[PDB]
Amino acid sequence: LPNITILATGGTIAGGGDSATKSNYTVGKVGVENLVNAVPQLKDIANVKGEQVVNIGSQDMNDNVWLTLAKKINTDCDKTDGFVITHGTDTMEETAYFLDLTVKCDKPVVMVGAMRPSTSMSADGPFNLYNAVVTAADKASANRGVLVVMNDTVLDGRDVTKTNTTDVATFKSVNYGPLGYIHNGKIDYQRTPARKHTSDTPFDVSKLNELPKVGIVYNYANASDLPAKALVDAGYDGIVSAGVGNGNLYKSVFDTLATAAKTGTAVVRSSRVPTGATTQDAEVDDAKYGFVASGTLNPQKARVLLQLALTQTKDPQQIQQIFNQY
Amino acid sequence: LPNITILATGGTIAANVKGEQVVNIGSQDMNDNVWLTLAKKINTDCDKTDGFVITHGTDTMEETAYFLDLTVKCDKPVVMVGAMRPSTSMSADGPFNLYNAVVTAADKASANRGVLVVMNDTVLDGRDVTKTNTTDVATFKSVNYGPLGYIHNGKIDYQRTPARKHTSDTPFDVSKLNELPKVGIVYNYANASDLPAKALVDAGYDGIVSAGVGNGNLYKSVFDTLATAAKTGTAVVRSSRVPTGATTQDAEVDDAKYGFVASGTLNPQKARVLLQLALTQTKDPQQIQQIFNQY
Amino acid sequence: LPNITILATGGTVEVPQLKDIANVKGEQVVNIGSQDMNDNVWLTLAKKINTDCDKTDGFVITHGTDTMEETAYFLDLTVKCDKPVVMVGAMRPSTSMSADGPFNLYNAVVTAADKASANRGVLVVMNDTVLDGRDVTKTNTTDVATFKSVNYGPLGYIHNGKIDYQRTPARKHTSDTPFDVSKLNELPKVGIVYNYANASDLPAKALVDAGYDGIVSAGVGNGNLYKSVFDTLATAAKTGTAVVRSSRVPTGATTQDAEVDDAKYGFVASGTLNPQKARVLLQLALTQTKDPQQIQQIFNQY
Amino acid sequence: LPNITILATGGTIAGNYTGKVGVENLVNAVPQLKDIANVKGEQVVNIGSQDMNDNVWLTLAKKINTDCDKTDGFVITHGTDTMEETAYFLDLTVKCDKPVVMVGAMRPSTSMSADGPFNLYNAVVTAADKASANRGVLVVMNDTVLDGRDVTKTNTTDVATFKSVNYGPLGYIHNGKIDYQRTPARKHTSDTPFDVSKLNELPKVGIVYNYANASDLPAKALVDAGYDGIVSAGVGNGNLYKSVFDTLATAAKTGTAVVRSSRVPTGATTQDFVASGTLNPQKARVLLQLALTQTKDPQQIQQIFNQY
Ligand SMILES: N[C@@H](CC(=O)O)C(=O)O
Ligand SMILES: N[C@@H](CC(=O)O)C(=O)O
Ligand SMILES: N[C@@H](CC(=O)O)C(=O)O
Ligand SMILES: N[C@@H](CC(=O)O)C(=O)O
Repeated sequence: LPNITILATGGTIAGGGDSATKSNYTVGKVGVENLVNAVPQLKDIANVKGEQVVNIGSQDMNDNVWLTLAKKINTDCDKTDGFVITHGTDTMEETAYFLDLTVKCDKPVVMVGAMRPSTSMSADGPFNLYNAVVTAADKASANRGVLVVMNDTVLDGRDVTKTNTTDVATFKSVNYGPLGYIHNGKIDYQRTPARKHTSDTPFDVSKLNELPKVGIVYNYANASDLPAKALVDAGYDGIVSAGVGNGNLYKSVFDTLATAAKTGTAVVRSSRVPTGATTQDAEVDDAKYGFVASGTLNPQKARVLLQLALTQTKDPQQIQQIFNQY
Repeated sequence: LPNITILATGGTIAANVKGEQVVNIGSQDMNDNVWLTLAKKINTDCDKTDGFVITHGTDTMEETAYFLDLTVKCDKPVVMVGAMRPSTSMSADGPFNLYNAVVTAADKASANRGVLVVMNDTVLDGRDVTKTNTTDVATFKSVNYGPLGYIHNGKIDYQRTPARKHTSDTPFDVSKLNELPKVGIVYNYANASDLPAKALVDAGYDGIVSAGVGNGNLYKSVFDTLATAAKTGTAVVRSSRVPTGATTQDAEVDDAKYGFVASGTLNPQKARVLLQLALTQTKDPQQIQQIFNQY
Repeated sequence: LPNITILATGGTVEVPQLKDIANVKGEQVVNIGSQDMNDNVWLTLAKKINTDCDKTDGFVITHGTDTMEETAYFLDLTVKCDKPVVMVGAMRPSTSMSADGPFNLYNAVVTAADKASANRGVLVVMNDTVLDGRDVTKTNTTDVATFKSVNYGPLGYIHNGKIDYQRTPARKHTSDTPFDVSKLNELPKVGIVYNYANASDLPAKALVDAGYDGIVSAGVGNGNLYKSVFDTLATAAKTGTAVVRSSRVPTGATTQDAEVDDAKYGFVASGTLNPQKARVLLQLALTQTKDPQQIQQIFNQY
Repeated sequence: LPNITILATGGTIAGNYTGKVGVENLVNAVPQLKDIANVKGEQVVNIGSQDMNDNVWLTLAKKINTDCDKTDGFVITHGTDTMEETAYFLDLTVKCDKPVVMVGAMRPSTSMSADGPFNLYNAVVTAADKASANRGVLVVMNDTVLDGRDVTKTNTTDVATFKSVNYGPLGYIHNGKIDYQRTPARKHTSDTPFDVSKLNELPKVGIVYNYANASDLPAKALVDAGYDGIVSAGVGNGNLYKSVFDTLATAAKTGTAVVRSSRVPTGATTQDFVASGTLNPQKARVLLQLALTQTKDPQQIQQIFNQY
């Protein structure tokens, strides 16, 4: 059997309530050891060994935890045969994509969480973790980048997103679909991501204790320019617009961001719309203003890529060029 | 034949049918004054026609549709439509959508269902319909409860109607209003700044909607700031950037301690519409929370 | 607490938390896997619910998942009880890791005990969602979230034991239907034939040779038929056999006024009813009429 | 400009309404095609794809394999009803790795907002994109490139009906440009063991449906015809009504190859009789038919269903 290291960070998989019944619960309490215990079967498939990195609800996830995860994995890659990262569901699409862009290990790295608390009746965490270890222990999972395993499905870290607020089936790769499905502990992979991931990115976070400041602004009718101005007034390195439709902006937000782009702030057009690309060649002429189109990357994921891109280059043409490749 | 009025407002998209251009703006520039003008326009001319089709941009159609769904006091069908392909394109989708929207607006069965959106052969309710894809002609979906009806060969097979209140069942009248209360929206994500929330609070907004993570959750910075703002009188509604499902009560956030309002299935931009309207009546979060339980 | 009866039939009789929301009574009606469901269990279930309706406040039926969407629609059309009737099952074994059965059964009782669930027809409760008996269908082969109402959506979502209902089925059900199974020991014989390239007409013709009352076609696209199958079903309709055009395609209506001249042959267009669901309405249709027009009206109204 | 050959079989793209417009009428109605490809057009048949059959399939395989060297890519206009079957058949039998794109239309050409013209335009864009080669046989519909194996018709009327419901599309078309981000892993085209080049027949494979109370007469009818194979459209995870299973067990015992598939639109029929995997019944038929051209062993047929 392979050695699988479980790096715990918290989440509802690590949450507990007051009842098998009430929905009231608190995230990120139970330790990694109690999680492993709940799934004795793992020892049929892998020698697991858990490490508690943090124990938070991932609505409080941040750069420090990310850099800690990437470095730990990069450092211990030849000490283990693969990784499972227990994580909360809310920002798991952010961390999966961050690790997808920064981990230089091509051993399987697999994230997992739970939408029902461990104390819940019919809790989903035990079986999810079991299938995460299955995925991590499977040689065929290697070299497909960072993975998210939820609801019997292997999803790539770039395109996986949280689709529903409460459904156990919430995670879906809404643009290009999953990579493979898990049935009775076996995966039939029929796909792999074509965009560059893990060991093929230029991003090196070994010597990095902080990432460039990137904020997100939302677009809607009558939208105030005050959030955009605040991120400018503070001098963020980059700003991601959660636009309307195909990455469009409300007029006052556009004005603030068009000025900021001239004065060096990286500006990325993404979209609040849950699927489909923010393309070039539509209603916004990006080259004219020095904006970047985020492609299929939703706003929280475009932020991850823009942050990493700002450690390599200011140049809008180069940043766009990164968004066309990662 | 019935009389149907087409009120044009903009968009890629550009019975006895009568046509009128009220405004012409890309819907990404939609704003309070157009909404006020548009609701006033429809309430004034309701008696003069049998139904309205409103041609509109797709980017914020789900926002206008819900605003009208809450402010129109006319029970006659009001049917919004747009188009994802330019009208000069091969296989332009606008012509058939407008046709189907007039059919919907003329059908006696469409009445009393509130403001509707007709796209890609489907009749969708103003409350649940949202834009799910940035470019697909099939983008508009009612992602939580599904469509009201399907249209084939000019006939409608209606099998659903909204239980939440709309149109003439709402108390919201904007007839003598020239402004709406200021409501902004802030995004949550890992390591998020509270600067957006701080700026709107410092500007003394009437309300802030939180595009939360998962089941309406907030980054600790943003959540400290909004809890502080909620106690200082700023209305705060927890919504979710997650495209489907409700922000509920009784999950991780104890709303009653903080004075927060759970948005339910209303996404952030739709939650903003209802908050705005609720702030013309009450400002107590507990009275606002029932508002969000009925509309 | 409401009095709630649990009728077991099998699936994947005597979950402690059930006692906090209803006084639960059980009896084992039958004991089959639902891939083997049949007319006799449907008649039994319907007569059972109609006789005991006044002895209880509502019903929960445990059922296998494979044909739950068929029994739900049949009960939807034959149960004359307006009180809540809720079907539930599980996609993972009860001994499974993260078994879904316990929380599904809990939420079903929550639904059967909610007075707001009455007058909405027969209901399917799976994966925190309340689904109408007509539109609900199994969409994935293994997913716990398999059951969806794929044309018109759910009636409500269940959270923290509370149901926020926002919809109710417009089509007729329960006490608004003419179908009465109380007098019948058997149902008209209706079979289903599949369409695909180079499709054989042997399966349809075998049904005609056995003298079936009706035949449902799972057609291609908008109810279309391979040439030999349509020759075969044209011949059946000529001899008086009812023919309903449905579709193998998983969502959308089989419409009239399309590629097939239904009134010429006497065919019926199934609307959004998928093949196995159209068989239900046609069997019940045939207890009331054999006229193709009357049957089209029924597929339009229920 | 690339040389693109269009092979017309009919369908609503060429067809309440009645395949009757010619290939050259479809090509001539999209003059924009002249600015992306030199279009060459041939009429294989002109039928509704509800009437698609083995003969047309054998002819299309043979035409593409024979003329592969003479053009740069192929677009096959086709009815939408069985386009998902023809595409998988070609996916498994054409030995040409140049782009092969199938396309149809859900609205008649005279309909307003008719989807045909832009679909065809996008089909030719895709067939001219050299990046489309080595991806297998493709279906291009509603701005989306879909692998021939997973694509299926999901709605009876929707212009957006075609979807790769288990693993998703290969690419999206925006302003005449494809961003490919996936390719199929299961083997296809020149990587398959099947040669139909000298066949005028295919083995006989039928499909029987499962439901409550289900009659065994359709399966028996196919056992009585001596079919080479039967695909079961089972309930849930490939399960069978009792009486149908009894007859298929009889068929299997006497040499008929039996594949379990599912009437359920998404997800695999698992092992744990041949298990169909994510292949729906009409796709299972295609592969089973081809498998019976080289073996009758159930066990060797399963290996085939695990590779293609
Ligand atoms: N706090 C949320 C989100 C998270 O932990 O990521 C949960 O319970 O899952
Ligand atoms: N983006 C423009 C045009 C369109 O998408 O319809 C608008 O919303 O008005
Ligand atoms: N075995 C599955 C399917 C069935 O029994 O029909 C269940 O019990 O739910
Ligand atoms: N009956 C037609 C339907 C279509 O083309 O849309 C066909 O498949 O040929």
